[PDB]
Amino acid sequence: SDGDTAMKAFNDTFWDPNAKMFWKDSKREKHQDFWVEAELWELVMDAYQHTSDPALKAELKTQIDDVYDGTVAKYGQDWTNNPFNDNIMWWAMGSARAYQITGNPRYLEAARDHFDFVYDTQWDEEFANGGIWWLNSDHNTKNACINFPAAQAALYLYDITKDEHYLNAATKIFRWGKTMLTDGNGKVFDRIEIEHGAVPDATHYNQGTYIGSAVGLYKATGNAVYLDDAVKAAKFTKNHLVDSNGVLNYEGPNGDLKGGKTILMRNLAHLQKTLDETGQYPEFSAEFDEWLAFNIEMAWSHQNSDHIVDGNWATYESWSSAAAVQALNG
Ligand SMILES: *[C@H]1[C@@H](O)[C@@H](O)[C@H](O)[C@@H](CO[C@H]2C[C@H](CO[C@H]3O[C@H](CO)[C@@H](O)[C@H](O)[C@@H]3O)[C@@H](O)[C@H](O)[C@@H]2O)[C@@H]1O
Repeated sequence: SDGDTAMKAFNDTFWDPNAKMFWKDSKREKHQDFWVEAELWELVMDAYQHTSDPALKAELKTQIDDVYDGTVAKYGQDWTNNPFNDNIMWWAMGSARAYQITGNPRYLEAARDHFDFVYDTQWDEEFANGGIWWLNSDHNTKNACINFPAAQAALYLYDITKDEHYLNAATKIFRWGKTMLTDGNGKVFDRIEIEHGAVPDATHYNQGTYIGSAVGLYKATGNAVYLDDAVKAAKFTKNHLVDSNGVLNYEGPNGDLKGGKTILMRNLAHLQKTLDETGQYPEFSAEFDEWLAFNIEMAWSHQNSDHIVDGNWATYESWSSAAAVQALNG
């Protein structure tokens, strides 16, 4: 399977079985940044779910536990001292996913405790009638990269616990974010700052977590408006965050944005599966599938002799390189 070759290659190149972390790059000098490591954790979980190679599956399943243990060995179990609410929420979401796959109670405790800290203490209605602050150290801006991943984490917690509190939280966060952090037509704004107001800079990862939270709200509530919201955001992405040949942008040099295609592809796959299951937006579904297959082909054609694909699809770094592996594990 294409997703097999890609994930095995990625592990061969970047996985450090000693530290139980990914290397940040092929110089193997530094391990990956904390939040990105949650995104590679999710990549291992997607490859686990995608593969039908029984041997590779059982190995990726041990690696789910290892990625957690390697990060907890370095940083500890309690991430609530991290000043970036997004750092905390990426790991809360990953932990919720690890609970769904493994049923290990440690992952539910990590997901729930870290989600509850952020939502309970960092949701605010004094500025802009709602939304979660970017930081817990300073309160100046409310950002797409915390609010939509928080809605996603709440949806996973809802699916796990069936505690309606988490569906209420997902709904409250998503509705606020669609109002204050999008143009209402599927373009997701980076953030809203107290002084300057909205910053209407769109990126792959914020498109992605808005699409994912919208699809998850559709799945939890059956309300087709949420699927309309996801489709609008996928249409924005495919017509704007692409080059003139329709290949998804390379978002360097910012290190956080370089691998954002990973988070976008993961969430576009959720949308593709939901359209395929529901028969919603059939015209768009056919166009969307053609455009995704084109992007995946383009990434595949960009692999080196070790079957690694740098993020510039049209020294290798694990975040930039992850996007092709995620694309083949949809
Ligand atoms: C939370 C956590 O993962 C931190 O480790 C990480 O440093 C934070 C980075 O987030 C900030 C930067 C993100 C990228 O910003 C750049 O691109 C934006 C979109 O084009 C521009 O608006 C911005 O000026 C800059 O060029 C940004 O997406 C995020 O909202 C933060 O501002 C992380 O949040």
